[PDB]
Amino acid sequence: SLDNVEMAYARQMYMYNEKVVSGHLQPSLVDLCTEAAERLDDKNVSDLWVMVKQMTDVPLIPASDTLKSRCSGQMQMAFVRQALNYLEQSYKNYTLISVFGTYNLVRSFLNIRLPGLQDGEIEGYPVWALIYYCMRCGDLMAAQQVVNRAQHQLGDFKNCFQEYIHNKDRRLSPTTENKLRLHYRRAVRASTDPYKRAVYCIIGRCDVSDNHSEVADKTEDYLWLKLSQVCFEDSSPQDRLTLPQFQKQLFEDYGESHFAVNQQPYLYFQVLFLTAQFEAAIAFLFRLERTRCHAVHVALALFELKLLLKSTGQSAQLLSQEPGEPQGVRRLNFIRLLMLYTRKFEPTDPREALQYFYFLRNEKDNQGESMFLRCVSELVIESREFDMLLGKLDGSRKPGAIDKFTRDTKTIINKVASVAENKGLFEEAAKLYDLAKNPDKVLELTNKLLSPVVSQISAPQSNRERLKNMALAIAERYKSQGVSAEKSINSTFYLLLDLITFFDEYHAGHIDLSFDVIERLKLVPLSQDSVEERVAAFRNFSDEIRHNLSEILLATMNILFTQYKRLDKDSVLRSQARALITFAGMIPYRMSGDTNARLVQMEVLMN
Amino acid sequence: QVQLVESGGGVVQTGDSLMLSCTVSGHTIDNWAMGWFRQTPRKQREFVAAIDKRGTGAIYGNSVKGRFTVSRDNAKNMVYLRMNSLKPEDTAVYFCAVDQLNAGLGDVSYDYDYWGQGTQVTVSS
Amino acid sequence: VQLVESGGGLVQPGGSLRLSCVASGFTFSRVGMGWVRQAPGKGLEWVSDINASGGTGYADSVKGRFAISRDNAKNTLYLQMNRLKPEDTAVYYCAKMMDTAMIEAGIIKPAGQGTQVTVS
Repeated sequence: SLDNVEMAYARQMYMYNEKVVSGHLQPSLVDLCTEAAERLDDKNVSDLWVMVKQMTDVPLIPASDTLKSRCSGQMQMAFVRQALNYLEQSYKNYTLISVFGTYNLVRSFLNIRLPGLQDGEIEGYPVWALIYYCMRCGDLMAAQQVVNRAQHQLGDFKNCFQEYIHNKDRRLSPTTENKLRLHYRRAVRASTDPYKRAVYCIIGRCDVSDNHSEVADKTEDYLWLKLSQVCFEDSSPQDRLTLPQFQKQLFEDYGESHFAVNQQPYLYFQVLFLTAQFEAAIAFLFRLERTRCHAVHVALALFELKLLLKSTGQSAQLLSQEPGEPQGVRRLNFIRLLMLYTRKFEPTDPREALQYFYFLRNEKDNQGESMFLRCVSELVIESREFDMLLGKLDGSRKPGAIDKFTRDTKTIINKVASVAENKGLFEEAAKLYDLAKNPDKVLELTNKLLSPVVSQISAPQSNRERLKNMALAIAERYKSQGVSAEKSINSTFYLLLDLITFFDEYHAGHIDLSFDVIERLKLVPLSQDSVEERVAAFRNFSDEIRHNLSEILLATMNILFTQYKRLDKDSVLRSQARALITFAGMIPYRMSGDTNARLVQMEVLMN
Repeated sequence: QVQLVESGGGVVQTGDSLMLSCTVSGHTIDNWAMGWFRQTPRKQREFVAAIDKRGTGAIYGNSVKGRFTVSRDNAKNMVYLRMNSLKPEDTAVYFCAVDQLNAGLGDVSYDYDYWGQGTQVTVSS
Repeated sequence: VQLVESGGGLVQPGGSLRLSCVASGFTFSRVGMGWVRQAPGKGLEWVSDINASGGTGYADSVKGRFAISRDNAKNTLYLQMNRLKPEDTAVYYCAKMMDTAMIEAGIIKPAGQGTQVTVS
């Protein structure tokens, strides 16, 4: 069933739906989920959601199409900016706490880290390490303080870092970056002070093959390095590190088989997510048993902010790639995702399952219908529809789950009833149609399943009692509430019920009772000058009347013959009999050979 | 329909080593991943092992870490689970299912679509 | 279905018995049944009828010598034969009152296994 975390997320989904269906302007998913890390005690989920929130606060699609946005350059600039800022504030908190101001914070961390070195020290601390680590926190004004103090062994770095903090894309003049590269490989690369090389690297986008394992030991640090290093400008084509190349690099090294095997999923996920690719992150994180719900709800959050490149066609993969994108990212088969998440607790606690189901509403299907409907129509039938799912009629509809977030339920009811109808679960669909206030459909459906049993004898362990009570309750509700159905179907229904009672009395053994019943039906000959109209009466009789006329006529003939043998009146009786013969003598409708055989046999025998 | 045969079970004794096999019936397993689960009366289903589509690396369950081995032979279209140092609880029917989702190495039952029928095993201590 | 009738045998002039029949295969609470007989030397002749809840019916020669009894609680029917006459000598049938017609005039044959009802 559910876990406390699962039911917690669930309740929150309830709340978001009660928001969107009420017409309130509310905080979107990401906000609720963010706060839903301190309602229950945790440590990591909080961090994941922090990352998600910070990474989704972007200018949302400065275009008209999601693909355009998620492949435009400026969009990726926004992504990398948000990402960098998150990493940097993260590391800032990490040090600021683990050390137990900023300018001396980094200083103390250096002192509690490490006690050839280029360009000496200031205040007794090596300048290059100071510069690097104080940039690492995303604070340049401290680096500005340093380069104001430390200014006597540089002066190219001075204006370098100046025009670094002058363009908001952190890009220098082209020739500036080029002379930085030229000085780097010519006097800087071959040095024994790595830190200086790392600083010149990030500040000048140099040597995109270096990883600096010594100073950026941590995977998070590695992300910092490469993202601080990536470039969208085209300066040389040999140190141009393209963000798509980095996404491919990470997808290579991290994930696609390495995710589940390394038993540190949260961190891997933050990696795969900070790199401007959401789909392939959730798709992995969704697989591990520990972090199913967190992945699924990150996906829902993303979808609600319309930040998702979902699968347009229908396939059998969760994460898919359609060989048309420039690079894009693997598309996420959103529908299959919701399905393969709900199916765990769908057939046990469907109340909450229906809640997730709602989100697929505007996502069409193969047939041309909302997938949401073709989803409910399975849950509600294979989990034995209750009133809590739809409701119970009397003359008044009981509110159900589907009511609480959708108006005009009659739509959903008609749909699911038709679906269960095609499925061959007919009786249940009759009940549903009745819960929908649609008389013609209820009655036409009951017609079929009523037709064949109307002459089957009492037969203990049958359906007759059940369907009889069903149709009787139908009659009560409809004739009492003044509900009237289509004439040619209402008529056939009431004829079928009167015939039910007639045959009950017949089987029971009341001759004259059933006889006046069959008289007052005008289905069979009563006078030799009316049989010509009897022949005209049908050609409007549906298959129902056909599928029993045989036994109707047979039973009637039985009544007549019993009266005759048990009996002047026999003239009238046998005249009615030969009229019946003439009737059967010209029926195009259903019969059997033995039907007319017994008919004419009893006829000539009573003669 | 692409069915499966999940065979190699039987009754064995404690501390022995059992080789459970599975053979695909009607497809080429080079895109899919493979998974060996077990059905006990303890639960309805649990996880044992799952191997990716490259035949290189696999995830082992919550308790069985460091006692089993799994492999897939694309050239033989077979799935192999060889065990060591069994436990009384392992009297169970082991299933071998297929992963198409084309991502990761799932460890939850529902993620897989097709199945064989199972191979029953019974350890007698 | 099945209609077994028993409780017969040669009985003395003016004897008495209670013919039993077991109703199984149809709800014997909403089906009217009946008793017929065919003799070794004579044809089929209706003797008894009764509805689910309605009244009864008997031939002119069998009134006061037989008696209906539909033990519906047990889905069993009986016919209490008394002070008999040497013309009921026949095999009996606990049949359905509504099929009595098709059986009576040699049209169709009974579905009951019968019982030996012979009187001196």
